[PDB]
Amino acid sequence: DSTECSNLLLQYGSFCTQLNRALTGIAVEQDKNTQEVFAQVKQIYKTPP
Amino acid sequence: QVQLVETGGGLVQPGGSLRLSCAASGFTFSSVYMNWVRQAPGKGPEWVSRISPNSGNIGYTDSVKGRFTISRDNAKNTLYLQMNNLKPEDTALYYCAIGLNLSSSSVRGQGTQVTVSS
Amino acid sequence: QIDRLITGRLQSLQTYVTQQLIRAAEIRASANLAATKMSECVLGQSKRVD
Amino acid sequence: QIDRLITGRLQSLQTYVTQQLIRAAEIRASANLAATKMSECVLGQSKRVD
Amino acid sequence: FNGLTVLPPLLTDEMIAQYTSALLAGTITSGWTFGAGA
Amino acid sequence: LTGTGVLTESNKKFLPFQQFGRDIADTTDAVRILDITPCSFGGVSVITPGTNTSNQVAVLYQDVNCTEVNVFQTRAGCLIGAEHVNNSYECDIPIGAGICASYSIIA
Amino acid sequence: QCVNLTTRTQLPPAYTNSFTRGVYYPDKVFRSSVLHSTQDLFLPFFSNVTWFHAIHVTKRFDNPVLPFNDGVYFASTEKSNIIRGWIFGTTLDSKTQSLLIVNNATNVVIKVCEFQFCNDPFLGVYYHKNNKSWMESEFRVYSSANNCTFEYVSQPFLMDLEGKQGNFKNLREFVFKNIDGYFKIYSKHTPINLVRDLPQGFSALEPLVDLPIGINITRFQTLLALHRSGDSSSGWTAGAAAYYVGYLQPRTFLLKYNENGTITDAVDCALDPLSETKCTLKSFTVEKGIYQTSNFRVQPTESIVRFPNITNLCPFGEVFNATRFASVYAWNRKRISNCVADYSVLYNSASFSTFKCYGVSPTKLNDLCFTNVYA
Amino acid sequence: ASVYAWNRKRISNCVADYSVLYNSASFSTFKCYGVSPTKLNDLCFTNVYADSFVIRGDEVRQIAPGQTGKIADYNYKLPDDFTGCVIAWNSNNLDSKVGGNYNYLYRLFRKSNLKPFERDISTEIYQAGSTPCNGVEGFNCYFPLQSYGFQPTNGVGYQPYRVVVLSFELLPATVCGPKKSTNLVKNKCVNFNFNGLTGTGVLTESNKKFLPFQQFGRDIADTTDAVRILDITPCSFGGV
Ligand SMILES: *[C@@H]1O[C@H](CO)[C@@H](O[C@@H]2O[C@H](CO)[C@@H](O)[C@H](O)[C@H]2NC(C)=O)[C@H](O)[C@H]1NC(C)=O
Ligand SMILES: *[C@@H]1O[C@H](CO)[C@@H](O[C@@H]2O[C@H](CO)[C@@H](O)[C@H](O)[C@H]2NC(C)=O)[C@H](O)[C@H]1NC(C)=O
Ligand SMILES: *[C@@H]1O[C@H](CO)[C@@H](O[C@@H]2O[C@H](CO)[C@@H](O)[C@H](O)[C@H]2NC(C)=O)[C@H](O)[C@H]1NC(C)=O
Ligand SMILES: *[C@@H]1O[C@H](CO)[C@@H](O[C@@H]2O[C@H](CO)[C@@H](O)[C@H](O)[C@H]2NC(C)=O)[C@H](O)[C@H]1NC(C)=O
Ligand SMILES: *[C@@H]1O[C@H](CO)[C@@H](O)[C@H](O)[C@H]1NC(C)=O
Ligand SMILES: *[C@@H]1O[C@H](CO)[C@@H](O)[C@H](O)[C@H]1NC(C)=O
Ligand SMILES: *[C@@H]1O[C@H](CO)[C@@H](O)[C@H](O)[C@H]1NC(C)=O
Ligand SMILES: *[C@@H]1O[C@H](CO)[C@@H](O)[C@H](O)[C@H]1NC(C)=O
Ligand SMILES: *[C@@H]1O[C@H](CO)[C@@H](O)[C@H](O)[C@H]1NC(C)=O
Ligand SMILES: *[C@@H]1O[C@H](CO)[C@@H](O)[C@H](O)[C@H]1NC(C)=O
Ligand SMILES: *[C@@H]1O[C@H](CO)[C@@H](O)[C@H](O)[C@H]1NC(C)=O
Ligand SMILES: *[C@@H]1O[C@H](CO)[C@@H](O)[C@H](O)[C@H]1NC(C)=O
Repeated sequence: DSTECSNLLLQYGSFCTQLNRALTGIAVEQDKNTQEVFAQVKQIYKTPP
Repeated sequence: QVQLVETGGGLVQPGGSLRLSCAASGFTFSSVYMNWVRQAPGKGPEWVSRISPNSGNIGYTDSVKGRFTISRDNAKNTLYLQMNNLKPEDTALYYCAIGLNLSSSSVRGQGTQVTVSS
Repeated sequence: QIDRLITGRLQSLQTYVTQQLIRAAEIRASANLAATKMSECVLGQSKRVD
Repeated sequence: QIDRLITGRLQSLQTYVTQQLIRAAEIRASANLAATKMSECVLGQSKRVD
Repeated sequence: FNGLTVLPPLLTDEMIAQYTSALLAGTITSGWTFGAGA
Repeated sequence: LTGTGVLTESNKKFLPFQQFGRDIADTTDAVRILDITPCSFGGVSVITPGTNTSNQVAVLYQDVNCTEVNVFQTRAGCLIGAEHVNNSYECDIPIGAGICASYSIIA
Repeated sequence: QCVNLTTRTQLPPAYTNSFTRGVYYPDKVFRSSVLHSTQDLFLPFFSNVTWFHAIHVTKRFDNPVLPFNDGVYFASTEKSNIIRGWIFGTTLDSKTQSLLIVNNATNVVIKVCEFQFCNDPFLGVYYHKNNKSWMESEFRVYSSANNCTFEYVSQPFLMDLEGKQGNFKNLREFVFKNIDGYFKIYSKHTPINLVRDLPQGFSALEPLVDLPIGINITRFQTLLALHRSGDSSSGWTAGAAAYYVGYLQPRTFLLKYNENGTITDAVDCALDPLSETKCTLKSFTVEKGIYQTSNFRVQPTESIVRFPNITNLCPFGEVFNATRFASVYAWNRKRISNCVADYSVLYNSASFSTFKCYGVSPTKLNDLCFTNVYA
Repeated sequence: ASVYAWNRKRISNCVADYSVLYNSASFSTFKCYGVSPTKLNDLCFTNVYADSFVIRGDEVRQIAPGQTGKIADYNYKLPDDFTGCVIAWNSNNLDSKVGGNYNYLYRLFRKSNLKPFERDISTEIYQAGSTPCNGVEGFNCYFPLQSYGFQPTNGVGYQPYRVVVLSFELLPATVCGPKKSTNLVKNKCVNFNFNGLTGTGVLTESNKKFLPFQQFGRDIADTTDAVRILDITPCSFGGV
């Protein structure tokens, strides 16, 4: 929450966008990992009573 | 660039009251008052007199009571120093400064040397 | 001074992101292995030893 | 001033090369998987499920 | 509090448990056939 | 000591010799006694069905309980501009915590 | 001499919506086939702009003096060249410099001088029934011009001066900025077949002129022409015309450049969440999905100070004005605490040859707190 | 002009030869910020801003970006990113007269620090107290201007110094120094200097349309691609 530092870093380049993109990619990759591991079957089977 | 153009003071003989005019330009005068200061060869400056803009009180050193007065005019925007019983010891530089309570090493003009010629 | 601090904190954040990327690659390899195990061990009978 | 510019640009290039290496590792894993699929399903019949 | 936040996973633990339950029930009832079709 | 935040009454016990109070990370948390809490903040994401389809969008405020700020609450924050339905379809646009959205925009 | 105009019924001000207007080339650098993000004073999209009329049908001869905050977008839908110029200044009373840009029937005049503008500046065209002829006759703008700095006059020409029958057939758009001591005028002209309310569409304003005047502008007014053919203050006609005034604000825009190097579309970057996501993705079209665009934050409301109760002024008198000080090898040391130190007086003493402050600024030292001061 | 009324002049549409100024050796200070003093003969700018005034020698230091001082704060403040050059030369023999030259005046008191290149000609009396004196200078309200009072025998610190600050801004070129032009060559990797814009590459006739107000066209990476129309191409390079 410092406007002066914000101006300084936007004058420093565009590293923040790259870092945010990398982290977002990691997050979507984690979601994909869980989906691939567990969601192999498209039908929910119920064990008989 | 405020210019404190002051009228020169020629040699005057004793017996006639001497008038010394002092003008200025480049700034409002009715709001700011001016002080007359006397400087001599061999000694430093000496605050002589002041006049207020509104109250118009002529205040000057006790050692000079009764022989110096000032008259300001806003219409022509200048001052006139009147001195009677002028004596040779009045040989002086009577310069003007923008009036202030301290009146110490403030803005001042180049002044004119005025001496009473016996 | 703020530029000194900015350089330091950018370096720290880049180090963190790089380490996180490597760790995420490792976890993705593990998740692919787990998906293979689910496909073969669970949804079928595996002939692969151990 | 050139020291400043070199520092910045070299940092950017190092970053780019780092994520380039990580992406290359990911692609190498994918290529190994593709080669395994070619060997075990084009050159033969696979009993592995899914 | 310093810009570091944790996003929630898309699949809640309840849904992951439901997936595992479906897989296990299919395995018990059918074995391997449910992975090759119906 | 300059800062920005919300001052609240504190249950913590400052001994007579203590002035400031720091939590982990060495960031000031209480000052002589008042607890300091950062003003509510978070991320802001836009869920869109694609400008090709429509320009209507929904806004997700993340990690924000927007009782402060078609409002709908979710474990990932709160979503504004999407109608919450009791049906269940395949996940089109993943929001998080088992909530998904699709195209009016429904969640 | 100018005479105050009468016979003008008073009506409340009107407002209109500006749709995708007030866009200009931020810089004179050629770019083609690129989406460029620029932060500068622009007119926000879908904004509200004040609408001023000139219609006979009251006679609605409106030309109020308006403020000039950070720039102005000035549109005009007309068919008879009613508007002719503008005046800019801070007082418009000959006390300070004022700028005038007039376009009389013969030449385009630009002056930067001290005018005693009266309350109803304007121009007047007299139509002669004996022979069909329209020519400017009345020039009632200012009363004096004492100290004039910048002068410019274009080569002579002769306008139409004729009031045409039909809807508005010309749209003139201007943008005026007072930046870095320069007065930048951007412009565009467009054909129109429309009655009122600022046609939709998109068009970039190319730079027209950059007058190096370097003055302090805070207010302006428009100068327009009336028609005559009663008293000077009652015997006048307005003539159909409309103009629109909008105010610029500092915004970030995403501009699309065609392969010809011209701006053909833009995104406001703050109008809507969709505009913001387009702006962050650097594309004018975004596919389906969820994109983390911005950060929600709550700005502070008030400001509070909790400095100590002590009111005992710190005793710097014996530290500065003391008669005697020790030698350098035996430098005298004094302790200052439990008092209130007023550093403004020390800084403003003006008798200090050097006041070199290290680690802390010379100013901004009047609001800091210390456990100790060693003198 | 007095410092409190430092006088600023515009220079454009001419050729400025700075070599004579550099080698004159009559300037006490020739301190150039952002530009090397012996490097302006090949460069050129849109315009030159010459701000002239007079100060004390000891005060020449205060005329610099990011420098804190009475004059630098309330008479003439340069921007932090100032580009230009400050020239200061002693004028004791031309400005000092017996009896005290009080013609030079400088403003001292002001409520707020001046913005860069902000000239203040206000004659208002500084108010140092809660009670306003309504323009009648008195207790806690003082005249904000003081006189130098230069003397012929004053020391170097108190001796007068005339200062000219040349400021440059680059936003087409108008005033370019003494560099002889050359005939244009196309289809050959050459070094080129277009209005002070330096580069190397091949210049070819271009078909892109520049609007009358445009001078040079820049592609991605902020590297100039076309210049007044001429296309610039990096001449052949590769790996071996
Ligand atoms: C138009 O009206 C204005 C005020 O509505 C007049 O302004 C007056 O101008 C005279 C000198 O020109 C001043 O002495 C008055 O003090 C002004 N009036 C006010 C209220 O300030 C102006 O003169 C009029 N012009 C005409 C009738 O031609
Ligand atoms: C643009 O600005 C005008 C400024 O007048 C707005 O009109 C006013 O809006 C406020 C509340 O928004 C009302 O209280 C006023 O009564 C309105 N003025 C009048 C004369 O009625 C206007 O709403 C803004 N937006 C648009 C689209 O015009
Ligand atoms: C429009 O304005 C221009 C410039 O203000 C006028 O041109 C001047 O006219 C006067 C009177 O005829 C001449 O003395 C000047 O020499 C002209 N200056 C030029 C041409 O630069 C012009 O006359 C005005 N037109 C009308 C109809 O008033
Ligand atoms: C431009 O002129 C305006 C006057 O309209 C200045 O604003 C005034 O500034 C003085 C300070 O000298 C204040 O006392 C007034 O209250 C201000 N009035 C208004 C209406 O703003 C403004 O400061 C000037 N700006 C520049 C850069 O010269
Ligand atoms: C939206 O997508 C469909 C796909 O069939 C296409 O036909 C249509 O032109 C698209 N609309 C826009 C505005 O691009
Ligand atoms: C949000 O706040 C309200 C009251 O302010 C509370 O009832 C609700 O439980 C909160 N939401 C969550 C997810 O805790
Ligand atoms: C349908 O959903 C709403 C919330 O959007 C809920 O309040 C309501 O109870 C639901 N209907 C049911 C459970 O029948
Ligand atoms: C004829 O037109 C001229 C201008 O073209 C005008 O000066 C003149 O007054 C007109 N005729 C009469 C009788 O007024
Ligand atoms: C401004 O006008 C006055 C009166 O006309 C004049 O004395 C003064 O010289 C002018 N200022 C200039 C020319 O800079
Ligand atoms: C300029 O734009 C027009 C579209 O209005 C297009 O037809 C023309 O081809 C463009 N210029 C060039 C050189 O292609
Ligand atoms: C500070 O002074 C005020 C006014 O007397 C008083 O109310 C307050 O209690 C004081 N603060 C203390 C004693 O901490
Ligand atoms: C020393 O005395 C002068 C004159 O009374 C005064 O202005 C100054 O403030 C004093 N010194 C300090 C440190 O206050």
